[PDB]
Order: sequence, then C-alpha cells, then structure tokens
Amino acid sequence: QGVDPPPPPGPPSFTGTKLVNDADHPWQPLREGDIRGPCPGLNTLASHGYLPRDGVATPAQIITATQEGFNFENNAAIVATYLGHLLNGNLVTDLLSIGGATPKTGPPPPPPAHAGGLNVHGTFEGDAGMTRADEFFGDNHSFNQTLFDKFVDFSNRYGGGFYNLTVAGELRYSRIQDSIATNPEFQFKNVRFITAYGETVFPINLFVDGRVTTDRKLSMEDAASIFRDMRFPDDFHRSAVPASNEGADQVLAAHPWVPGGNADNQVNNYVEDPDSADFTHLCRLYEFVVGSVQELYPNPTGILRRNLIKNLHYWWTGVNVAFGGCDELFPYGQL
Ligand SMILES: *[C@@H]1O[C@H](CO)[C@@H](O[C@@H]2O[C@H](CO)[C@@H](O[C@@H]3O[C@H](CO[C@H]4O[C@H](CO[C@H]5O[C@H](CO)[C@@H](O)[C@H](O)[C@@H]5O)[C@@H](O)[C@H](O[C@H]5O[C@H](CO)[C@@H](O)[C@H](O)[C@@H]5O)[C@@H]4O)[C@@H](O)[C@H](O[C@H]4O[C@H](CO)[C@@H](O)[C@H](O)[C@@H]4O)[C@@H]3O)[C@H](O)[C@H]2NC(C)=O)[C@H](O)[C@H]1NC(C)=O
Ligand SMILES: *[C@@H]1O[C@H](CO)[C@@H](O[C@@H]2O[C@H](CO)[C@@H](O[C@@H]3O[C@H](CO[C@H]4O[C@H](CO)[C@@H](O)[C@H](O)[C@@H]4O)[C@@H](O)[C@H](O[C@H]4O[C@H](CO)[C@@H](O)[C@H](O)[C@@H]4O)[C@@H]3O)[C@H](O)[C@H]2NC(C)=O)[C@H](O)[C@H]1NC(C)=O
Ligand code: HEM
Ligand SMILES: CCCCCCCCCCCC(=O)O
Ligand SMILES: [Mg+2]
Repeated sequence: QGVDPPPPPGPPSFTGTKLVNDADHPWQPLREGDIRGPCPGLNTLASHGYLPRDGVATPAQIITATQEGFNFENNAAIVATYLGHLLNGNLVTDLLSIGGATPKTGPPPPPPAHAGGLNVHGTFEGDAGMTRADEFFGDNHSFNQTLFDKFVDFSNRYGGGFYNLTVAGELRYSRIQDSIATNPEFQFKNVRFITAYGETVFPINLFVDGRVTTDRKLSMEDAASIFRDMRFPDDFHRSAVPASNEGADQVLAAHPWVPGGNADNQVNNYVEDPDSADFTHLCRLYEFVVGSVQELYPNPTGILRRNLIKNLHYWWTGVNVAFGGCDELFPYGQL
C-alpha cells in the first residue's frame, strides 16, 4: 500500500579513516536478479554488502552506505541520492535501482514516471563518461575496456602512470571531444554538465586510500578493481575526511567548456545552451529537475503525492546548502 519515507541520515558520528574492505563486508559475485549500473561507487558498495547485494535500496540506505564505505560528504550524498530517486526511483515503495528496471522496486508508477533506475538516460545519466560509453552507442551502464584503456593512456601521458588531478583535466576534455566527433545525439547540459566534473575527481578524493595524505593519485590496478570488478582494493581505507567534488573547479579551468550539445542530429556540431545550469548558475539545476519531476508526475494524489512532497523537501535541504541557497519550489503544495 505504501511506505512513509524518513528524512535523510545526517553525517556519520565517526568521520575519520577506517578499514572498509573488512571481514563483515566481503566482495561476492553477482547472483541472478542482482542489479548493477553506471556508478562504480554504488556498484562496489552493493558487491561488498554496504548496500543490499541485489542493487536495490532506499535513499536512506544509499546515503549511509556512501558515508560508511567512502566517507562521501553528507550533503553531496543527499543531493545525489534524492536526485536519482525523484527521477528514477519508486516514491511509493521508497526503493531505487542502482541500474536498470527490476520488479524488486515494486508496482510500477503511473507513466510517464518509470522508476527505471540510474540506467535511465537523458536527465541524470549522460554522455562523455570515463569508463562507460554514451547511450547512443547502445550501452550506457557496462564497463567499457576501450574507454578504460584511454583512462590508462591519459594516466600514463599526464600522471606518471597514475590518475591525478592533471589527468582528470585532460581526460574530461578529451572525452567531451570524442562524443562531439562520434555521437550525433551528444548532450552536455543541465544535470550532466554539473555531475560530469564531480565524477572526474571522485576517483582521486574517494578511491584513493585515506591513509595517503599527500600526492593523492590512483593506481590503474585500484581503478580497474573498482570501475570494472566492483571491488575495493585489498585493505582499502576510506578518505580520512568527508569528501566529494574537491578540485572539480580546476578540471573545468584546465579546459573551459560551456553546456550545450550536438544540434540537428549531426556530429561535430556543438551549440551552446545559454539557459543551462553551470557552475555559477547552480539553482537552475534545482529548477530544471523540479520541472522534470512535474513532467514525470503531472497530477499525483494520495501516498504518491505525499511521498513526492517529502522527497522534494529532502532534496531541497541538500541543494540549499550545496548550491549556496535556492528558493524552495512547492509544485504539489504542502502536506
Ligand atoms: C600528476 O602527475 C604528474 C606526473 O607525476 C605530475 O607532474 C609532475 O608535475 C610537476 C609540477 O607540478 C613536475 O615538476 C615541475 O617541473 C617543472 C619543469 O621542469 C623542467 O624545467 C625546469 C626549469 O627550467 C628552467 O631552467 C632550465 C635550465 O636547467 C631552462 O632550460 C628553462 O628554460 C627554465 O628556465 C628544469 O629544472 C627541469 O629539469 C630538471 O628536472 C628534470 C626532470 O623533471 C631533469 O631531467 C633535469 O636534469 C633537471 O634536473 C625540467 O626540464 C619545474 O619548473 C617545476 O619547478 C617548480 O618548483 C620548484 C621547486 O621544486 C621551483 O624552484 C621552481 O621555480 C618551479 O616553480 C616542477 O619541478 C614534475 O616533474 C612532474 N612529473 C612528471 C612525472 O612529469 C603532476 O604534478 C600531477 N598533478 C597533480 C595535481 O598532482
Ligand atoms: C566502447 O566505447 C567506444 C567509445 O565510445 C566505442 O567505440 C566507438 O564506436 C563508435 C560507434 O561505432 C565510433 O563512431 C564512429 O566514429 C567515426 C570516427 O572515428 C574515428 O575518429 C575518432 C575520433 O574522432 C576515433 O576515436 C576513432 O578511433 C576513429 O579514428 C565516425 O566517422 C562515425 O560517424 C558516422 O556515424 C555517426 C553515427 O551514425 C554519424 O552521425 C556520422 O555522420 C557518420 O556516418 C562514428 O561516429 C567511434 O569512433 C568509436 N570510438 C572508439 C575509440 O573506438 C565502443 O563501441 C564501445 N564498446 C565497446 C564494448 O568497446
Ligand atoms: C550518493 C548517491 C550516488 C548516486 C545516486 C550516483 C549516481 C551516479 C550516476 C547516475 C552515475 C552515472 C553518471 C552518468 O553517466 O552521467 C554515476 C557515475 C559515477 N559515480 Fe556515482 N552516484 C552516487 C555516489 C557515488 C559515490 C559515493 C562515488 C564514489 C565513491 C561515486 C562515483 C562515481 C563515479 C566515479 C562515476 C563515473 C563513472 C565513469 O564515468 O566511468 N558515486 N554515479
Ligand atoms: C558545486 C557543485 C555541486 C554538485 C552538484 C551535483 C549534483 C548531483 C551529483 C551527482 C554525483 C554523482 O554522479 O555521484
Ligand atoms: Mg553515462
């Protein structure tokens, strides 16, 4: 009949480094029905049992898992999780797939809402990823060895054989160029424009062992373990502090870029979108997403309406802090 969704967890009581690849959280292979998707962080958490091993979880579980497993900062966890949930989760059962569609999220929502999981392309998941191919090429969720080979190449060329912030700057730009040249449906706007810079530093801030204090750099062995195998490095210790997108500004600065996309179903035809969110116009992202939610849920009532209102408020609490203040929207009024 429905769940009453609780407010998000706050930061963990203990925020220092610790062993996260421990005896209680062993890597285990996929079973039938287990879901994995485009996020190596969530994938690894599920394969080590920080999340349900089937890859279906509540927002609350996802937040706590990203904190426990990686020391993902609380507000960043809230912004990412409720974004994912609002667009791609089942608001009634309070369950989100970290990958594709599954009966495990429960009775489907009214169309055009889908609860189809983080795999759904075009509003959250998008193009020019590091180890995943653009949806246009037919698979936006699987690890892609050719792309990981480029990751290794760029690490060799710019990072001494390791992934560091210099490499991030170069790889991000190059991957944008690849999509311009090869993908006629390439989009790099709104949510994707913002998340694409954060994701390039997460390997440095979160996949590098927390006992490394200076010269933070990720080995290709550790990268492959997480990105491909969904496995923590042996004896992996999380970041010694809550962290998220530190250094993403410098990635952009290395190759200034403007939100937009290839126009008119043609390659090498990138047109700027002046209405898109960008890093000095973050609240546009809030407004865009609320708009998208209204398209998914044009006239909700009952538990669905209630759970939408709550989840929108939950998300806003994170957005308000992370974006430095946005006016809360109330598309369905109040409870
Ligand atoms: C990601 O990982 C990558 C890979 O590890 C990493 O890249 C390293 O980046 C650092 C910088 O961040 C590199 O170090 C810098 O190198 C600068 C350039 O070095 C060249 O030029 C030096 C200066 O040249 C002057 O003097 C010569 C005459 O000697 C003259 O011709 C020039 O015109 C100019 O006037 C030169 O000394 C240097 O040569 C020495 O070193 C090389 C080896 O690199 C050696 O072969 C030579 O025999 C000689 O010993 C070289 O040709 C350098 O300028 C810069 O120095 C700054 O810091 C010093 C203090 O240490 C200051 O005194 C100085 O004023 C500068 O401000 C610095 O050392 C490093 O070499 C990279 N490593 C690799 C593997 O490429 C990224 O940093 C990582 N990214 C992140 C964010 O972590
Ligand atoms: C893993 O990920 C990679 C990268 O996303 C995928 O490989 C790409 O596959 C696409 C589709 O097959 C390739 O697209 C085609 O590229 C041509 C240009 O290629 C050259 O130039 C690029 C850089 O500019 C190099 O990376 C590449 O090595 C080549 O030297 C274009 O000419 C093609 O355009 C035609 O098709 C499009 C789409 O219909 C039309 O819009 C055009 O008008 C035109 O008719 C085309 O876009 C792409 O080159 C591949 N890249 C690489 C690096 O291989 C893998 O498929 C993916 N999968 C796995 C499992 O590996
Ligand atoms: C907190 C909730 C999280 C959500 C909802 C989430 C969601 C996503 C999604 C949808 C993508 C694909 C983006 C795209 O294709 O445009 C992605 C990619 C990524 N996520 Fe997560 N993520 C979360 C937490 C984390 C954490 C904690 C980490 C690291 C510890 C992480 C690291 C990454 C990285 C590195 C990528 C990029 C993979 C690539 O480009 O190859 N995420 N995430
Ligand atoms: C100052 C930058 C604020 C960053 C807002 C990012 C919005 C959602 C983040 C999702 C990150 C991820 O892919 O895990
Ligand atoms: Mg993608």
